[PDB]
Amino acid sequence: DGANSDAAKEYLTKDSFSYEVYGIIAMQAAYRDYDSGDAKQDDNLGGMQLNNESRIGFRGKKQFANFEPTFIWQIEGGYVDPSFGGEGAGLGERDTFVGFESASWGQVRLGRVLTPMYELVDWPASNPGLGDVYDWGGAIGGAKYQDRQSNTIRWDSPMYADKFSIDAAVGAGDKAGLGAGDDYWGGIAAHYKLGPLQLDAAYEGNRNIEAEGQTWENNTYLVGVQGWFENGISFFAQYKYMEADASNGVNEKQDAMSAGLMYTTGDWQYKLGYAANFDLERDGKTLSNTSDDVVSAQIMYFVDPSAVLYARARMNDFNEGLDGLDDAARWTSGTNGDYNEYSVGVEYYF
Amino acid sequence: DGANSDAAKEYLTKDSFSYEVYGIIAMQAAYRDYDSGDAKQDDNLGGMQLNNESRIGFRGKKQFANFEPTFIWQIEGGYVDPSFGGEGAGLGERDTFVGFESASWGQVRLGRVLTPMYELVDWPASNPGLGDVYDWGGAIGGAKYQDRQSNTIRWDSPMYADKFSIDAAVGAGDKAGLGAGDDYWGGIAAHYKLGPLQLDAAYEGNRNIEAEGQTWENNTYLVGVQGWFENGISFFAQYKYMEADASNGVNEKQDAMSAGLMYTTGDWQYKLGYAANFDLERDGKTLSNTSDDVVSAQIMYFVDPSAVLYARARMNDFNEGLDGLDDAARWTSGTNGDYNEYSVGVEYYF
Amino acid sequence: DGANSDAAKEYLTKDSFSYEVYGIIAMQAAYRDYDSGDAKQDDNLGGMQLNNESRIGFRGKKQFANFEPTFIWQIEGGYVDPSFGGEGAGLGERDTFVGFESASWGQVRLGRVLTPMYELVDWPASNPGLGDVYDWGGAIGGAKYQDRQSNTIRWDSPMYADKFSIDAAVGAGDKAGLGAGDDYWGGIAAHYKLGPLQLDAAYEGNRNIEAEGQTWENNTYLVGVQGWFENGISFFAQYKYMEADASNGVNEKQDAMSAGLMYTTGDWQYKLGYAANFDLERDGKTLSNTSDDVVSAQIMYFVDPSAVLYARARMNDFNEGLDGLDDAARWTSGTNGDYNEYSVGVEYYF
Ligand code: NA
Ligand code: NA
Ligand code: NA
Repeated sequence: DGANSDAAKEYLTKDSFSYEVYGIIAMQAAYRDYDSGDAKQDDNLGGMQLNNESRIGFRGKKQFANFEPTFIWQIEGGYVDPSFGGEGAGLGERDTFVGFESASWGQVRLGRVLTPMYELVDWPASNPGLGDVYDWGGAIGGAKYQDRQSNTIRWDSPMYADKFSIDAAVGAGDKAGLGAGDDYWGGIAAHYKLGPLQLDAAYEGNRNIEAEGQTWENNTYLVGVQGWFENGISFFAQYKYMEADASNGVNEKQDAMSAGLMYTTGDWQYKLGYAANFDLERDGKTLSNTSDDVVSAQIMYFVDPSAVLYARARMNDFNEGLDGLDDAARWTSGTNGDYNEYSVGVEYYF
Repeated sequence: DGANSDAAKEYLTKDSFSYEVYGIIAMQAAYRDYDSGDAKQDDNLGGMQLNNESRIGFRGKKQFANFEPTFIWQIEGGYVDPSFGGEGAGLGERDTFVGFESASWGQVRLGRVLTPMYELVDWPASNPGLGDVYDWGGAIGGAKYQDRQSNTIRWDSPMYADKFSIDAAVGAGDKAGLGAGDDYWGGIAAHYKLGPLQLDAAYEGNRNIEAEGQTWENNTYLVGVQGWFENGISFFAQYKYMEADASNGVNEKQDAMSAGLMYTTGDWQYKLGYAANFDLERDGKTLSNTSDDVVSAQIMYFVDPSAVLYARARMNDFNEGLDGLDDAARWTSGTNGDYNEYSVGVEYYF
Repeated sequence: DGANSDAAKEYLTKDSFSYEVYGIIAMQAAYRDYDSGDAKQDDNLGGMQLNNESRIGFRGKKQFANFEPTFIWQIEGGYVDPSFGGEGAGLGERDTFVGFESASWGQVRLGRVLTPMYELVDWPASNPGLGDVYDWGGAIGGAKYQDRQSNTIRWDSPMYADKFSIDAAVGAGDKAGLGAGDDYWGGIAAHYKLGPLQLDAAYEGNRNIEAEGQTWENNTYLVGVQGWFENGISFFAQYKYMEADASNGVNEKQDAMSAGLMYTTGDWQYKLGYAANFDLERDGKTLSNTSDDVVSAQIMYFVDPSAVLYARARMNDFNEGLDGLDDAARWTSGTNGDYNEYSVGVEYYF
């Protein structure tokens, strides 16, 4: 089977010991307390679990004898036993790609990577515990943005004059990737370094998204800032604007923000985070109680140059529900209900 | 996505070459002959298959600069092509955890491990071929015990005065681990070395188990012995008592045993095993023909310090059926039918 | 869990550093244009995708102290993000086995490997892009041959007098491997080296295949040739004959061919390929428009001793449909429809 069978094994010189095995060992003990309005549902979903996000991966680089841009590749396993999920993960569930790189133009990767929008949404703006609201939370129809996506080409510019860099990508959609649709997307992000700050902007457009009996276009825009100061304070903040249009003429808008403050002293780092989705608007009218917010607090200990321990507390207050354009409840991160969470954790890189 | 995104990669020192890749290569060619009472079912289930239980794993230890108890981790793949099952296994399907260790108090592991009761059930008392009866075999409602389980904290004491040790654990249940229930369990085991013998005891309690229209509590108790003598004989034996109670008042009891005899001489080891589940009792009344037994023989050759070859024959006589508390047949290891099996195998550890 | 639990870990000497990690990194950017007769189906299936056939594997060899034939094993992961498929692959999805070897009698492998017939069908005769027609393409009932199959024992003879070798195997079928049937197969292939040519023959017989309300027997025969000349031309050609019989008396025949021509000069290789299935015959009558063909072209650049780049164009014209013996459409590689494809790719071996 395959584009070239096992011809590589049979005929090419094996480039032996030209790989690296790496891993992130990550374990979070997390207790949740739900207030869904059904006591049974609250017992099911709540309680204590262990969220094992450990993963193994493989990567390398090769300078080919007859091609100047260095070849690069990586294959990264999924999380091995996350909470709310069964055990076991395959290779290639996370960032998994091939590509090429040259000083003058940066790097191009083909495969499964983060979109430029998602990379900023995820880090810094989803940490700590903010993701349910700011990563996949939201009430808009269509697809606000992809996150980690297969069938993607992505270019990462170099750092021009030590200050400026661009991330750009296009790819197939979730259905297209299975031969079941013609969804696609593109997007771009930029970063400007500036004394102690960095400025971020990003865009993502998603086309031919099918959902709720309709085809959608999405556009999503974002701005934010980040700073680190010599006194040990650092922070971030962002604003995120989301628009969608359906094939039947319906328009939808919703916006959001996320911010964090952090103080690093000696081997410690304290951190507070807040993020919010505001009420959604459909065809000019606001839908009441379609907003979400989350507050979070964290302390982290630099236990080894290669590792950290952390404790964290957070409160999610989610929206009270909406219908999509087919008269059915639209799934949101709030569908399972309001919940709080206490957790401790460890992360180690080899 | 995740508790900390890719922050570990981006900010921590990579602790390079601080891992080990290991594996157990294991292949059993096994021929089964079924006598289910349906000739078609006998052809399907019987015949020759290759039971590939090979697996790969990853593990290590790290002495963190600011924490005295040594960090330990492991991630172990599932069996790659076992009989009765499709090809392929993910990482984390087997014992997969993080933890910490200190000479004075032993070791604590968090993640996916064997329960203390299951560890003694499995080894020595399931070998060879005794598992259909004594591992997952049985007729009791609820859950007699978990086996390999995610969402588990487990403490392994040291060997106190060279003689005594304890294994203790608690964790979430099979439903809880998916946010679909509030099942949990706890258990403990102890071991006492004593001239040529070791004595074992263990317990497991499972709570909020849903099955058959009811919530169950289970309690399981076990006692056994193991011995090795200078003449090359060794053996084991165990007695296992299982009780369950349902939310509607029904009580169930069933007990069981397993024993093995071995003679080790030069590069060989001969082995006979026997295990049995006795007739089940429900609300004081015995249910006839709800018992199971199995007899097994084996010869094994120490073909290398790192490997063994073996041949094995066994005969399983399973129970004739029972209904659970919803008037539906209750699945047991006997539901598929009586069968015999001849096998040969190899196992290698690197 | 398992034939011998964790006994190997606990009692055998760990044969440390006695393994190899290897991979093939393989990425094909492929654009398809379908002409199915439904424009919607054409958009879904067509478009651009990235077909990531990268995989990781593990292998090794061990000279056991008390057994002369060297022990061999391998475990090979599946493709990590192929087109038309979700992300992620487990270990053991590809050639995964244990075995033994001796210079005087060759090698025996037990596990999951290619059938002797399929190996010749796949390579040389499915490259480049010929597979939809000549690999899994066809209209015959039953199973023309297995491809990569678990539950297989396979013997690879040595090269007798530097000229002659045999590949032979038997194993369980797709249903048998899950305890759901008594299907099996056997097959054999031979190769005769002869100045610049090699002659191939092969056979496969499949028994107790259930499909379309009937039990089938299949027999498949193949002859071909291959040559490499010092001037830089090489080629291959094959003829493949497929017969089937059903339990209700129906007979089916179909034949096929595949050929390729190659010119290798300096760092380049040009390649043209053609393959065809001819009209199928059932109970002596030909069924019109049940044939398939494909033409393909390719250029490949030997970019490094360990790697290649390539570009490729191909045109598949498939059959127009048939019914199986139950009055329902029989699935073929033409069911989705005629399509063309342009692709570029890279392959690297470490
Ligand atoms: Na996605
Ligand atoms: Na379980
Ligand atoms: Na098959």
